[PDB]
Amino acid sequence: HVKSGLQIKKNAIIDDYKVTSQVLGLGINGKVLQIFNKRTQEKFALKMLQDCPKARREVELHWRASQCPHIVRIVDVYENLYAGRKCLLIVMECLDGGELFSRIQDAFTEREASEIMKSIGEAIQYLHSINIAHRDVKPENLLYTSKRPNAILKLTDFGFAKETTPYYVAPEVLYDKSCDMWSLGVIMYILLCGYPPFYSGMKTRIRMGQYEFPNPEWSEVSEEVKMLIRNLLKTEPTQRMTITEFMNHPWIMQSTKVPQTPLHTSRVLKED
Ligand SMILES: O=C1NCC2(CCNCC2)c2[nH]c(-c3ccnc(-c4ccc5c(c4)OCO5)n3)cc21
Repeated sequence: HVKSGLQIKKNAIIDDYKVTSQVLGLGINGKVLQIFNKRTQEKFALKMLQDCPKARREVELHWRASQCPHIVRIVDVYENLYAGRKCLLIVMECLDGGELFSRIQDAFTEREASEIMKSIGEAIQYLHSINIAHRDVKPENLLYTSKRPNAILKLTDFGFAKETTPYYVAPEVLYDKSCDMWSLGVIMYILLCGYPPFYSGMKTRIRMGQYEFPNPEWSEVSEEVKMLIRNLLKTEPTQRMTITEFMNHPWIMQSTKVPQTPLHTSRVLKED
């Protein structure tokens, strides 16, 4: 009930880790390069930011969200001089299980889709409960821990993350959060059929809310699931479902009762 604060080291990371050049990705702040712990031989990944009140916010918001099982753990944060300017080196747990849809791409059922959505939801539920929005919940930022079947799906990259701030008093007497709820709707839409609900012109279709549940990809999918997507992909954010309501929806709470109906998502993804 009282977790430690960010220790934030000052000594060189070259002392503790052997920094290689095997890049795991790029993105919103800087590339992620793999390192190795010199004591043991464990992997870990290194994200590299330059020190400036903004990247120093990311490390702070990530550290709070890190206590959640479905968010990448940051193992240590270093403050070093790279080249000749202040930098924040974030050391995170290794996630070599691939991206969410990279796994799916090689049966896959609605139940499996339901279970995945609960994991992503638990990360968002924790973020919102402590007043944090992710603002960039996309397929690329959702990575598995290992290749083993049973690995935990974790949310990553807090670069766009921002803080959102009697017994009878109302909540408004005390909307970046809704942004994430749209995202879950997109992720859930792609999880069920294998393609996104909007593509190309496209900018207009996203504003209008013009999408379909076409056959054959949605033929087997229930109206209960379609209506859940409708209430996540609303044009008006205040008309949109909240994370507490999402986690209390029967399709998410009882992932086990959801039938093992086969989806096209594996085959559809396979064709680029
Ligand atoms: O902050 C991050 N921003 C963006 C990405 C995810 C979207 N694609 C570009 C990199 C990212 N990925 C990671 C990350 C965190 C922990 N582990 C790994 C990782 C480790 C080994 C891997 C791997 C990913 O994929 C290949 O083998 N990546 C952090 C970030």
